[PDB]
Amino acid sequence: GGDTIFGKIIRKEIPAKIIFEDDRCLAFHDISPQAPTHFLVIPKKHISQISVAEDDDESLLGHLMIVGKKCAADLGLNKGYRMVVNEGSDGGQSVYHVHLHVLGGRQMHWPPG
Amino acid sequence: RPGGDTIFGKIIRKEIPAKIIFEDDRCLAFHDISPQAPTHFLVIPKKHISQISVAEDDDESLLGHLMIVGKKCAADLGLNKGYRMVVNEGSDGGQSVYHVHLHVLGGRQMHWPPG
Ligand SMILES: Nc1ncnc2c1ncn2[C@@H]1O[C@H](COP(=O)(O)O)[C@@H](O)[C@H]1O
Repeated sequence: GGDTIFGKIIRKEIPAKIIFEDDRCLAFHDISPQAPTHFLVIPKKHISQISVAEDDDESLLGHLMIVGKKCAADLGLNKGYRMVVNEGSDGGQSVYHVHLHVLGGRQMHWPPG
Repeated sequence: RPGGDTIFGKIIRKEIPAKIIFEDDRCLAFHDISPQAPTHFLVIPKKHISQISVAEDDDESLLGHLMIVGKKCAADLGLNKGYRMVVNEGSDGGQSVYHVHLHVLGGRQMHWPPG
């Protein structure tokens, strides 16, 4: 699970509002939401950042997106949404555990930050 | 047609020009014509999928491949300080081209919220 706050969430050591879980990922609402709906999908495998993801992780990363789109549908995001992965300082990555943001429930703007 | 009817299908089939960064049997990476950061490119599947909301379960590996190719291209382009990957879905996402694609933006500080 790794040595970050997302590791603690995966291990159930600290609370989060969990939307979905399977054997390889977890989806939960962001504690600092930037839209009326704002959740994260994260792998249980501790990949610190997308830049170090291995080729073998390919389908796992895609799994985050499929889970993300399924959760968005369940949460009634029928007008759309934005998915985001942040890498490093320029990317504004807040936690060094790969996470896919899903934001919706309002018009998302351009540029995306 | 392989690649679909959108402008991105035409790019895939070399019918309209693009500044291509990477190409394989599954995907294509090329620079965005309206960049929102000093470096701003797209990674798209060669298979037409209109939007992420209609992607099939068995599209998992392909979607992941877009991300892996995205991060490799970013490294090759020297985005060592980081970058942001984005998918715009539907009206609230601001989607304008209905062929699934991953934006990769870098070369400046990205801000929060992401739009
Ligand atoms: N012919 C083209 N070549 C490269 N990028 C394009 C082209 N046409 C549109 N785009 C970009 O594709 C994106 C489509 O918007 P969206 O669907 O919200 O991602 C925008 O960033 C456009 O600038």
